[PDB]
Amino acid sequence: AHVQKKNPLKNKAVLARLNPYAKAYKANVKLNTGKTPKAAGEKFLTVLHEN
Amino acid sequence: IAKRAESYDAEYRKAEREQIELGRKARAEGNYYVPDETKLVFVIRIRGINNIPPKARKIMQLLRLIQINNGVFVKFNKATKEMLQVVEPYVTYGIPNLKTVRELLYKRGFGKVNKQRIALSDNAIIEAALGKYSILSIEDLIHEIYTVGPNFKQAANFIWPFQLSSPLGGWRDRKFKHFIEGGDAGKRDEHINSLVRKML
Amino acid sequence: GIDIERHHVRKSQRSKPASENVYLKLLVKLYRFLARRTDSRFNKAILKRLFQSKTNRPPISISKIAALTSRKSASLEGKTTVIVGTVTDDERLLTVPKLSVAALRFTKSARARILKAGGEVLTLDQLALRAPTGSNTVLLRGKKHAREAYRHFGFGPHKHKAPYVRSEGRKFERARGRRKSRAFKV
RNA sequence: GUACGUGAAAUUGCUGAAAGGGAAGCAUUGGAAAUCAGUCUUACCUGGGUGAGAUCAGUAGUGCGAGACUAUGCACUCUGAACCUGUGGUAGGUCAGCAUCAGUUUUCGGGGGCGGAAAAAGAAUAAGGGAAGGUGGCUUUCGGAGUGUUUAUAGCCCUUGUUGUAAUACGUCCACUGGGGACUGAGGACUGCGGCUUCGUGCCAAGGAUGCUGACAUAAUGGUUUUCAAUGGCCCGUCUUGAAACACGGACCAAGGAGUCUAGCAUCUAUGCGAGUGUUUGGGUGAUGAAAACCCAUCCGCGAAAUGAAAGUGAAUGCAGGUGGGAACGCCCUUGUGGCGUGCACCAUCGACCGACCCGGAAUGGAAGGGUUUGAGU
RNA sequence: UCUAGUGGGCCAUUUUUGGUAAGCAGAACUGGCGAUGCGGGAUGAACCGAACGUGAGGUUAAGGUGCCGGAAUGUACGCUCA
RNA sequence: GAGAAGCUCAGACGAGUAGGCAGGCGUGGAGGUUUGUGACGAAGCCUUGGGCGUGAGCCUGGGUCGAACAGCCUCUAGUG
RNA sequence: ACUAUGGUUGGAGACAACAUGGGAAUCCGGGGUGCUGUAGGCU
Repeated sequence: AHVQKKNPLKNKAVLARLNPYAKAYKANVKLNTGKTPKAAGEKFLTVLHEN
Repeated sequence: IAKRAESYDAEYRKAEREQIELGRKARAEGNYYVPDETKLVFVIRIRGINNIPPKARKIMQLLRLIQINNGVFVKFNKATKEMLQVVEPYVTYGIPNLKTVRELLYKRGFGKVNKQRIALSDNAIIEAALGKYSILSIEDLIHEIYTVGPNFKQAANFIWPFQLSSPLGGWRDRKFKHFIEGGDAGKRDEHINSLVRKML
Repeated sequence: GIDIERHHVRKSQRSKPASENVYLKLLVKLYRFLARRTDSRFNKAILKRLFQSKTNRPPISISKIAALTSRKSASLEGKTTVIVGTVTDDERLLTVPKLSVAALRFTKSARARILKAGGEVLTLDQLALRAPTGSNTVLLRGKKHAREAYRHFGFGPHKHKAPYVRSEGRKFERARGRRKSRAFKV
């Protein structure tokens, strides 16, 4: 049993044998649908520049 | 197992988002938000087995950093911090991220079963070893290591020390001075992820 | 290079008897099977003691067996006594009780007295057949340090051990170094 | 062939091969030359042709059921048996090429999510502020040389409005996706974990390579020998902190050449017997033939009792004692690194008994009572 | 439990003592050579890296990339004529 | 079944003087065994041939040779 | 100040800087000039 070690990061069949959630895993979920404000702050900018 | 992995992934995203909004709120208000100090640290032994003082040799034996290019996961407390301070010239340690932990446990994940180094090719091996701690999958092991759960000691000890290869692209010009001085020794913070990336 | 200290590497236990007795090998083969195919520590103990040397298997006497199984708070009335070694006779016990003894070998006088008293003598294969897991069995051992060599082992200053003396009496290691009247006493 | 059984090495002559610019010898790799290995495709089996043959399945009689074998006969040839051919099939080394894979690895891309001053810039647009001049204008003088005011016919710098959730760069991530190169193919019916399924001993990149082709077969691949080229290689042994040493021994070869035997002792192991153990000092079968093997009695050696210089004395209060750990076993709790009961061995410890010593000690005796002690004892 | 060899040491970092000094003598800690091959310092017992079964592939340490010699007569800013 | 002194699966490791241990190679002689080899050629010796073993060593082809020699289990030593 | 650890750091050296850690003394100034247990006497 287990004569050879397969890399799950390269072998998708092993990546399915382990981690069954990998089938339903969803990446690159977009969440910038809003107005995208600019939370900079007057005090933060003055301190950031300063001298 | 799939439900647990989905919950863990949701927890990771929620924690990452929460830190982002807190930082944005601090920037907007002009105050300062200090985040939580790291509880998990990945340590890689960079020095060989030649010319090692007895105290540093004993500490590296207790940290299981026996061979060069070996990596371990350690919970970061006062006792561990002082041990790493003593062995600073011989190891480099930093804060691992989710990708580093999962890639390490996937490609180079080996478990200590019957005092033997067994590849983590099936979840059954992990259940047989850490079933009493509700660790039933490699994703459960990843979650336990990454979040430093109540069974971190058993999970980390079960994980055989990682036998990393020599980095692709090499080390810096001089390998045996501190990371602050321009070398590869001592604390490197998030740069351990890039070092593991080229060493994996 | 790997920095590993090698201290407990080679096990110091026998995996095979030093004796070339074919019948002893047959007994070892039987109890190798019993130890492997049963979850009883008695079979493992018997198999381990089958490998032991003569000095590690001291003889026991029927008086010692009778004394151990006739204790007030013992309840070892009819249980079988098992010893991996020789059972000797003790002539100081004029009357022999009824004993069920299993052993590697029996002295002729001891075996005759046991049979005359009404007991039974069994070999290890017979014991295995009757009690395959050692249930209701009193496992005994002889006194390991009852031999001569342990009177001298550990000899030294203020150790109170027996020296290696050519003869016994005065003029033989009973002088300076043994009494206060001659320099010092050990 | 008497310089005579066979006839090694050191050393030497001839012949043959090879190499050689102030050493040679060696190791790795390959080239050249010389030499060796394959009988591959044999063997079981079967397709096809003919010949011939005392002939096969199921049976019948000859140990009571089932089964096996031998023998006697039936069954008389679409079947079973011997026997010959085809350059009969699967043909079989060696070398390659290409695909689909698995493991390892190197290298070049493309797409997307998130983060920061939800980058900093910047472009086009509306309202501003400033001084260096582009000097537009003014001015020595028709050709310059300089002015002295804030956009004139140029243009810079600094603020806020939007378009705008701007892009780009960087960092991080994607169980997102494309190619190129190299090394490896270990295991050998099946079982396992997964995915797809028409739900089937179905299919798959899922517990380790298969498939399709071709060329050679006095070629190729390997093995050996010599030599060449590249790289590396100091003379062995010894004493020594340290030897290549300008430290010692060693010109070469053959043969010989150095931890043995005995009287003891100690540890360990094996064998036999076992509170016993040892027949060989000796005697007999014994003459035949008996340096052997076999048998036999009384002493004795060691052990079963120690202590003291000695005269002497001389080991159970108890289950041959108590305590702690403790193998094995038995009984329960429920899974425990669980409790209960005895408890082998061994260690540590508190005692008891024997001898010696120190006591009191109620002519000879030291019986009871003791002790901070002492013994290689029970 | 039994027994072998050893009972001449030496080097380097750091802390020192005696000495004018010494490749000198004597102490302490650690790592080494002795008994340690290998890559580097042109060479070297101790220095740097690294501790060794027989091989294939990949990547490194210390060290290097003009030729000998495998690897940029690479990139950016300066100094120097001996 | 796989010399149970056997079969099978898995993991880790591998410098070494003085020194210790174990398993093996080789030599002379002795007991047992091999319808053992041999004048149709034993032992020995030479070899610009072959094979096996990490190794001590072993087997074999060719030439010379002429009288004895070997495998296995034990015993033994003036054994490398 | 000093000091543990590190570099094929600088310097001829003495020494110094840097990196990961630990961390004084003294001076001066501010504050203060006894607390408490037991037993018993006190316009």
